Amino acid sequence: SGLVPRGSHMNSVTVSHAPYTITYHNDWEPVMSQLVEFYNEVASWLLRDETSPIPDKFFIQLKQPLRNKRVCVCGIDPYPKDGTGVPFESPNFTKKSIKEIASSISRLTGVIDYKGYNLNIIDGVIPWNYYLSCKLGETKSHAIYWDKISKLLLQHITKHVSVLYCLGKTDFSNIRAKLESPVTTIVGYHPAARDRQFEKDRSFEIINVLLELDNKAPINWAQGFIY
Amino acid sequence: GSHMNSVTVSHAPYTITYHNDWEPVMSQLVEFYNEVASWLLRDETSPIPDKFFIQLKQPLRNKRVCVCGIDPYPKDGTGVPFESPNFTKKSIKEIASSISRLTGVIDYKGYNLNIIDGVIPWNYYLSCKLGETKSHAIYWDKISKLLLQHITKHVSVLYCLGKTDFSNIRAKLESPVTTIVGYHPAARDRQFEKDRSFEIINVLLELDNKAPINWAQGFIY
Repeated sequence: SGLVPRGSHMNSVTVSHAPYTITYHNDWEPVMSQLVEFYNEVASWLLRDETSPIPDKFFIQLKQPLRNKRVCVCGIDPYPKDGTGVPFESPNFTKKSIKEIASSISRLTGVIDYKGYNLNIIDGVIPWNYYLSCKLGETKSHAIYWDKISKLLLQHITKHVSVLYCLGKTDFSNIRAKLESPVTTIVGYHPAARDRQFEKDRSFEIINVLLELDNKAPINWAQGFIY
Repeated sequence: GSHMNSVTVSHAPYTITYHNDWEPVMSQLVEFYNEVASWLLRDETSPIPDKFFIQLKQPLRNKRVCVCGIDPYPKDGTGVPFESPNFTKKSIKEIASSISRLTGVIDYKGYNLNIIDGVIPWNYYLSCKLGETKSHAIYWDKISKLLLQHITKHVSVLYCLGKTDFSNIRAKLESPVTTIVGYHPAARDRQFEKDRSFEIINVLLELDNKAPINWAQGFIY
């Protein structure tokens, strides 16, 4: 209020294929020249098929600052269909993962009435997709293309966040992301997994415990609720 | 989709590669260019014919501001509007100075409007006879209207540099769009209006609920 936005923290790079221009918050600058090289190597293979999300939305999460992030909530790749470029986001609130996440937070907070939930509007949380695209309707089908980019980006995230929360024990097998320093990590169940309500609920609960051990402020998960 | 297409024309450069966002005007452009090309290629041009249309390789879907000068540099035009690889041309140095004064960037070696997210720099006429500004208005006439009309369907703000340069252009758009006609970058003693004309583009974008331009993305260090 009073200051006119001028995007002073937003940089951009050119790449050889769609989306041709990647814009990104300054906090990502240390990895972008490597990302450009990797993406130019592989973009041809990626763009052959219809993807979730569309190529113009591959990189929009890089607009998010990292210096104000203390939790990363990470799934393996986008929704097989209707990915928006924002991890876990479902505008019409139909995808099973974000509905299950909302139910968990509802049980943890006591919030009963809501119409949606979005991990991307929570102070201190960056929601993340390890792989930034999938072939339309086929989960993890673009693992081989994103491989080195995914390691690069996750490694950069874990230099900023205090807690990394991975969703899907099977999904995150063998990713080999070489982190530079060990970071507090929880590998929990997939949000759409069956019969593990208690452990899904409790996985979110422990994150704030872990943050306080690190002398970091808790997450207010209720900020994600859409009314 | 988002990819490159191609069309053939009867004269040099014989083939025009373009981003698919331009597809709706390409058959009309071919017809128009074949009509005029012979008269056009008689003279040495800026840029060379192989670079007439390379700016059509830009997407429009990710563009919200068009910065538009009337035609290419009298000499050394690259096909990228305003671009000067050795940073010698007056207009881009003046633009760079404005942006330097707006943003506070002190040290830089160059500036390019073509590397800024959301900006498509543009030349109304895509060529001039070598050494003579506006020499090819007659040839580009209908094409220039066709392309600018198409650009303003995508961008939210159109910024034309040169009040006299753009007098009687008559390019008449299908639907009005937010436009600003400022002074030529090399104009004398109008630093405050030149600096301010860039500043208010972000104000206008905010009104349209569009993301601001970071003009500092143009600097080359």
